[PDB]
Amino acid sequence: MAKKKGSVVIVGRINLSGDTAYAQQTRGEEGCQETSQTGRDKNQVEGEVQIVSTATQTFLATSINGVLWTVYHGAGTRTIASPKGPVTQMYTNVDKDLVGWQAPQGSRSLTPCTCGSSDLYLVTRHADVIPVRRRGDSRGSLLSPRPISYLKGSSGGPLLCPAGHAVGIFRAAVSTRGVAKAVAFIPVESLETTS
Ligand SMILES: COc1ccc2nc(C)c(O[C@@H]3C[C@H]4C(=O)N[C@]5(C(=O)NS(=O)(=O)C6(C)CC6)C[C@H]5/C=C\CCCCC[C@H](NC(=O)OC5CCC5)C(=O)N4C3)nc2c1
Ligand SMILES: [Zn+2]
Repeated sequence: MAKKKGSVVIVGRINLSGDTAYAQQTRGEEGCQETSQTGRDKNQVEGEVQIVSTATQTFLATSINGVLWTVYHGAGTRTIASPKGPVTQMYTNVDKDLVGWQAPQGSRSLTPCTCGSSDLYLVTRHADVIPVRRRGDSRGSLLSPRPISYLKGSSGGPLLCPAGHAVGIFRAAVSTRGVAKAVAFIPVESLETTS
């Protein structure tokens, strides 16, 4: 009676600004650990897709409509570190595997897709842009299957339409013999409802 869980910490981003997609690290392991305990993150934030970490897990978080969204199975109910201290979740929905905080100052938000397109692109934490054919409200198939190892740590990352709109938030992978054939995601409409 007489410990607390730490904050989620932004430790990098996936840069989608130019011709090449690439990951950038903005904070190393030691600063991440310290920032998770204090909840105080003075680092400038840029971009749409953040790489985030706890003391024990790393994954992604994506800004859509002024909210930084990620997965409950990564973040739990944790605060996120910010320049003025830990920030409490604005959205929590374990039934959707979904949490969200106010988007960080300096971030850019993706626009929710209204295209109705089924030709999607999943952005991973290694800056791979993986073609995915939409197969349902919350599922899509990989055009080129690959070991689940390549998707591990990319929950909270976006599925994008051809125009660069957000279609969904990656939450789970479907595999056979360790080979990822399909993905599950929180559809942007389910976020817009929550919103
Ligand atoms: C605790 O409260 C909770 C509320 C709701 C909730 N809802 C979920 C659907 C869920 O699923 C868990 C975690 C994800 C996961 O691993 N998410 C990815 C990821 O990368 N996580 S991660 O590494 O970033 C991490 C763990 C740091 C955060 C994206 C995957 C990548 C690789 C898969 C590895 C083998 C795993 C294959 C699984 N398959 C699958 O479950 O499929 C089924 C869904 C319908 C069929 C799978 O994907 N999960 C198993 N847990 C919860 C928990
Ligand atoms: Zn679109």
